[PDB]
Amino acid sequence: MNHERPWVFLNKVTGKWGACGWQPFWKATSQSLNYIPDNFIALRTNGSWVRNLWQSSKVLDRGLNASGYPTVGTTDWVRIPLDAPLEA
Amino acid sequence: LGHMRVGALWQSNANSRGLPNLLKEVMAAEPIYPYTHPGLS
Amino acid sequence: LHADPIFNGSKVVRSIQMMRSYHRLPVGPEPPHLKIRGAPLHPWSMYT
Amino acid sequence: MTTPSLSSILRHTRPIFKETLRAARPTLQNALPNGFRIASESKDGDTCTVGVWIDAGSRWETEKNNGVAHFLEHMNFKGTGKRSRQDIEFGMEKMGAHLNAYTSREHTCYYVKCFKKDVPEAVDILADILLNSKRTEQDLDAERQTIVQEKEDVEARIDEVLMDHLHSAAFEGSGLGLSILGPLENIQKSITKGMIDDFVKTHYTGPRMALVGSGAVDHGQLCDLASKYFGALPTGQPKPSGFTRFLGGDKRETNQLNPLTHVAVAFQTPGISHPDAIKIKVLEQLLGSYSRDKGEAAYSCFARAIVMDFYDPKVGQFFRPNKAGHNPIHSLNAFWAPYSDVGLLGFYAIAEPGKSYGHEWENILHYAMRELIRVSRNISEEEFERAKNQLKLQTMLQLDGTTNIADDIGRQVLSFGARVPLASFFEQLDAISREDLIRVAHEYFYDKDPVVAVIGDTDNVPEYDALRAVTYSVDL
Amino acid sequence: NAVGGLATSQIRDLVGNPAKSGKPVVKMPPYLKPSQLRPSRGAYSDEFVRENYIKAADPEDPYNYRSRAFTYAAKIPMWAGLLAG
Amino acid sequence: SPLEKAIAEINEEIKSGTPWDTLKNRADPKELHALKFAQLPHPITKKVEGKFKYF
Amino acid sequence: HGSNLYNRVHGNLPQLYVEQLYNTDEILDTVPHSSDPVHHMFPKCAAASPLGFRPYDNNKLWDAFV
Amino acid sequence: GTNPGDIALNSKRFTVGKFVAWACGGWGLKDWIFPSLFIGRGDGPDFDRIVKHTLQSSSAIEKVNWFDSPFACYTEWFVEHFPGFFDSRYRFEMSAKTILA
Amino acid sequence: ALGDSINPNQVGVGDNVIRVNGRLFEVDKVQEKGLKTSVLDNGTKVITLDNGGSVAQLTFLYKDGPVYENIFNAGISSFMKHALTKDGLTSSEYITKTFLQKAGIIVHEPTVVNKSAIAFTVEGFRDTLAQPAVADKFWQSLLFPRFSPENVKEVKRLVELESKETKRDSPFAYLQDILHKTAFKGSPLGHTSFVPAYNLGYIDSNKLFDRWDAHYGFGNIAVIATNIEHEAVLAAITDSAWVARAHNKVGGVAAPASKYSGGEGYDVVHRAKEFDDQFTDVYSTYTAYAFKAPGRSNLKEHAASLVIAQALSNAVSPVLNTSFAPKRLEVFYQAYDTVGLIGLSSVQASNAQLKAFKAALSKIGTLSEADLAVHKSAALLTAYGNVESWRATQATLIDSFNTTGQPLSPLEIVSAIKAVSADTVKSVVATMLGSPATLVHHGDSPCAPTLDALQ
Amino acid sequence: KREWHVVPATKKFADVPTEWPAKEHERFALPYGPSEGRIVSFMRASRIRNRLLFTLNPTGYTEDTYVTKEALRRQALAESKNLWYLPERPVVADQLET
Ligand SMILES: CCCCCCCCCCCCCCCCCC(=O)OC[C@H](COP(=O)([O-])OCC[N+](C)(C)C)OC(=O)CCCCCCCCCCCCCCCCC
Repeated sequence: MNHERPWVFLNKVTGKWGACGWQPFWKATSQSLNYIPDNFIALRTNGSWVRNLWQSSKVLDRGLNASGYPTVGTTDWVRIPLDAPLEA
Repeated sequence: LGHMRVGALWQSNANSRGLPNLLKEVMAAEPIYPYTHPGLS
Repeated sequence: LHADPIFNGSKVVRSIQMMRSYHRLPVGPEPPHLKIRGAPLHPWSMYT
Repeated sequence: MTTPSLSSILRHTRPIFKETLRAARPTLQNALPNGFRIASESKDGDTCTVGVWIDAGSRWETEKNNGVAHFLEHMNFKGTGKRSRQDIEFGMEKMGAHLNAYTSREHTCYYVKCFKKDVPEAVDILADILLNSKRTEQDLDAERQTIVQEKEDVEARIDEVLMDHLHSAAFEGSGLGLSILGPLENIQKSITKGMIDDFVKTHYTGPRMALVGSGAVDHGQLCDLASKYFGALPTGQPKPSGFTRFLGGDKRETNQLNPLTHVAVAFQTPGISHPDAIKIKVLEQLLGSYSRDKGEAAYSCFARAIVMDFYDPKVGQFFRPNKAGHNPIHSLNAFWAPYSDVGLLGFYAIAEPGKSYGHEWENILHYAMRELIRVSRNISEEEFERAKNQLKLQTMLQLDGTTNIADDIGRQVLSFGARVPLASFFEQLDAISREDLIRVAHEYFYDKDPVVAVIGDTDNVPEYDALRAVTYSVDL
Repeated sequence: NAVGGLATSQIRDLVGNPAKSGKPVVKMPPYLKPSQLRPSRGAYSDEFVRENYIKAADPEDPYNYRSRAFTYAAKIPMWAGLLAG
Repeated sequence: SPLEKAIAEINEEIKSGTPWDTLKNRADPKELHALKFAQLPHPITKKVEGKFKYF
Repeated sequence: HGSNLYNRVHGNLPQLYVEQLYNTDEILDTVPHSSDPVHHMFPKCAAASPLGFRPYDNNKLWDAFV
Repeated sequence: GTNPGDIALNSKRFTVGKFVAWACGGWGLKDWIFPSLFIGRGDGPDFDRIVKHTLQSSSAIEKVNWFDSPFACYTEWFVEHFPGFFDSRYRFEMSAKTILA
Repeated sequence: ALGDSINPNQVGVGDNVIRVNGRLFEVDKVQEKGLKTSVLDNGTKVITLDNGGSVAQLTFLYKDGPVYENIFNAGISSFMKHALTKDGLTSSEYITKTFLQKAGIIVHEPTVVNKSAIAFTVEGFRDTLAQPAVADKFWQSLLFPRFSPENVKEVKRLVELESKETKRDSPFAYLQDILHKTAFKGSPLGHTSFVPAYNLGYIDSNKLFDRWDAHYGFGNIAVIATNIEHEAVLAAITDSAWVARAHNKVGGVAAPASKYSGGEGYDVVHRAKEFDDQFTDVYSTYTAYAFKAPGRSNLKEHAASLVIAQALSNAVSPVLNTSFAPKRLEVFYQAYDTVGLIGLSSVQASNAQLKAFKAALSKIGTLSEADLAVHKSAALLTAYGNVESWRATQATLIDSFNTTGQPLSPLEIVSAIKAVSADTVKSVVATMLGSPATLVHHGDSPCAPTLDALQ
Repeated sequence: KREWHVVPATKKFADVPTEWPAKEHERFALPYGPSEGRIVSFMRASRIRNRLLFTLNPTGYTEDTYVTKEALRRQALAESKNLWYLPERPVVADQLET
């Protein structure tokens, strides 16, 4: 499995943000004792996106001029990646 | 014969798992000398 | 700069993956088993 | 030939691929409140490339103003409100530099290579030509003949004409399938100052322009200059988001007097920003390339399948041997042409027309389509690894020189919104699965409608119907 | 005007712009002057073919699965009749 | 001790609050998931799905 | 798992492993060695559980049949 | 404690695996017809709960060396299944440091 | 990690990583040097110029070319260009090329560099080129040939195609061939770079073997690398057993010097009757007006000539370049050992145009130190552009070593371009205009300019 | 640049045997053609028969540890890094052949 790393939606006119990502899921059954699940939302990562989201929350809620970010289709939402902490 | 190991050095097998190094687990990527040798290069 | 492996070497990690005492019950300072109407289930409960 | 060949008896040593990963300085990026972007990659040196990349090609024309983008490119160099053409040329000459303008289907760029001490003057001239250039009718009437001569010259490039045919066949009814220069009747009479002004107003907006710096440059200085000059651009309407439909079919130009035949066969693929972009790149590198100087030394299953039938003695039980006199293939190359919406993935074969009503091209296309089906069904691990390593090397080979690095930065900034770090790119390249690659190959190749472009002796090149019947097999 | 003592622009105008020799002109026989006797197109113009023959686009289906499915399903009865017969 | 200093600092910090308590502009997760499915290509079918589908 | 023959030969009493070049299986009827790999009960389960996998996959026809 | 494997080849409606499960055990018509009740939410990481637990944490998330430890690959499992993870981890690490000092 | 039944991903950051006030950083070392040269005790010479890049080129330079031919062997080197790349005794063409191509290495077509050597160039990541198998394959190719008749037939076909295509698609390159052929009339530099028609039937395996015996010797082979550390290269070309199995001999070949005519002078071809007109230019006449210029032997005069050539090129080519600007002119400076050519190749040339070019050159002669600064700056911009590119670095190294025998890194040329002097350029132009011209015509039309009408 | 340092050409190929024919050819000499008699050559040509070939000896070399005179000769030549020993490629078999 290899999907996109978690991102942050941000709506401009409304000025409202929120994290998002792809959640894998499967039919429930017995587990495995010798296995702690790896990072599945952010594959092949040390799970820093949580820290980046926590750090960037103050930046985003305070009001960010994200005109330099791509949009999502024809809506008012733009995607901010959580690869590195957001300062702007 | 497959992948034959060379030498009888230590491998973390089922019987032997070794003594954890909590100092390295906690101080990962952070130097120890700022705490054990304060203010020295 | 990497030495011969030893059991107390600098690069030995805690065993939290491989299960040993499966049927134990963790004990220590733990929250009260409060019950509420409609609130999301706690991770550490028998119900999911 | 009395000399023995020991290569058939000896045990040979196999070289293996081991990549080199030099850490380059990260590509910094900033954005003005207007939205105009500023990207910069600095490296130790004495010369730097500074340019402006614009996201407005000929893709946005409706056959009433086809070629207006190229007309605008030629008109930007005819003088501005402050400077004249002579003054611009004098400034460039004093800097000892050349101002290059390049126009594509979905990108344009104006760039200058200079010393680090001429960066502010270069940026000044770029802003002057891009924003403040006056485009009067008289000058518009004085460039029509030069553009006509350029049209007649570019019509004489067989490869460019072939790709224009491929795009005209694939994308009919949308500007993406029109030629960059446009119809001759449009060059001489139709394009007007009104069309040029409308194009500039609509497509030269803030959020669709980037200032790119590569080499011994200062990102802070670039940002200050960009705010000084490019801060007043309008936040115009968003880039058009329409549906460009792919039409399978054929465009065949008959010229039996040509010495070589060029055949391009392409399939529809998703855009450049689709998650399948890396898998399609790996497919392109999997099909590989072949040149006549290699002989039988074709390193891919594809090219090899098409080449060894001109060395096979073709001895059969009930039929006479039929071995080709010589290998007629001049070259085979796998290509991928992506665009924000769509893509064309295929192969481009150049070979001699051969004896009239022969079987050379029948065999070539037979084996090409068989190999496409085979890779759609199964791919080997060793060839998968070869393809990934070749993609690594090819991606690295394009970053030679400040101008090439700046071009890559600008294209990625306009397409993906920001440059992807090479390591990050490579991080996504080692996570590809052979099963995923097989699925991508089967999705777009098997039992799909292709687009064919032919230039040369079409007497021997198979027609579309036959080609449509070989994208699938009875066995499957 | 002079770049390092050279009137480069002048030199350019005298050196950098050679004349280009184009194709020879073919004298037209007087019976070929009427336009329709020197064709430049077949029967139908693009506009015509774009209004009558090309299917209506389906933006949700950019790979013609609908057309392929319909054609193969419509072929099935031919094979069925031939087999039974 | 450094442990005491850190504990006291954290205790004082949480009095101000945490993002889950202080953040005002924040969309519901259902709207974000619906937008994800309605606009972005599925990582399996490589196309845009209308809504959530099990198969 | 992988054979330990190099260590066994370079061990301390290599004469005990001369029989290992006759018609003789290593795991069943050879003298165990100080540095041998640890053998588990259900090797399929032992190798699959730490990777999060159940031993048998229904999509594989061979596994489904087994 | 389960690795789904390859999500692509198990998401199809009809599969050899699903038919085998129907024949021998683990799958059936109740799964095709009624997936809301017999597959339901399913088992996997919870992005919403991870985000909630991350945003509930104090500055201990910034000051913790967790992300460079060999257990950084278990970050999401613990963040979801260990409420108040980062504060406890920060106290643990500061305890180690003060023992060292 | 280094455990059994333990997650491979369960590994911490490397020991060369530090975490300081948040974001992490990495610790590493320094590398790289300048230009380095060595000679193997068997005669082979190795030149290296490391620049720290990740992409490297490795070239085996073999001493053979038109300057070593006569009127009866004309074009034989072209066969040698390909025959050595075909099947050998110990490794066929299939074994080598595929083995190199499947290892992520780009194998370039062999080329003739200064009419005096054949370069076999390979391009790839430095780590892939440093291994001793690539160099081993090149050693096999150069030291143990086979020259099979069927391969020679294939090479005959290839050379016919090369000549015909260059004539049809590279009229300026063909014009350069004519320019040299008539420039150095009775001297080695005036030999043809293309196989003449007659010799197409004459050259075969026996002639190739005789030429290989004549040119055999480790003294006729050189190795040049541009992004490989010097020692590694020495570790790669010295691990070959085949080098140890080869006859040890230092055998050099020498060629005489040259003089210069060219001329008001003409190669006649009716292109409109030879090729289809749609996809090639068939209605044009190619005129090369050239003068004698210094070679690479004297670095000062070479740098002055570079400045002069850049000044002439910038004063003719358009300053503002568009996408589809056609190719009508070229200002060329072909530099050799102790002699060279500098001139203007054009289509539909005119007496007025050629007079203007000569007057521009003379004007360049009279420039002062202050006026020479602009042209020196433009030449420096070009030189730095060469410095920053590994392909340009390789080209410069090969040319500098081949013509003079003394390597010369591109950066060194920069140091020589900013030491150019007005007196030096004045003397160089006095040398240029003090000798007859070459008004090498090639093409078809009868209205072409003539020297008597210029001078 | 102006100075060419002298580096030895093939230091790795000094003090290795360079006599062809070597001494191994004396030790592992096969003056009577193939070393295995007809019946033996008949039994090693089939995977099944081969098992019976060694199983006839209740305690003898298995089919994996068994070596021939020619195999030992090649091993001996390779072990001594003789300059003039050009290694030969074993017959590579595709699927069906195997
Ligand atoms: C082999 C040569 C090449 C042939 C290629 C294909 C030809 C074109 C396609 C076929 C068209 C005709 C199909 C007829 C089907 C309808 C009749 C039928 O079968 O009924 C089933 C029914 C089935 O009856 P039943 O008895 O099985 O049904 C059960 C009924 N209960 C239980 C109540 C008892 O009748 C028959 O089968 C009757 C016997 C066969 C009748 C044959 C009719 C003529 C066939 C040829 C016609 C074609 C033109 C002439 C060719 C002459 C050649 C010499």
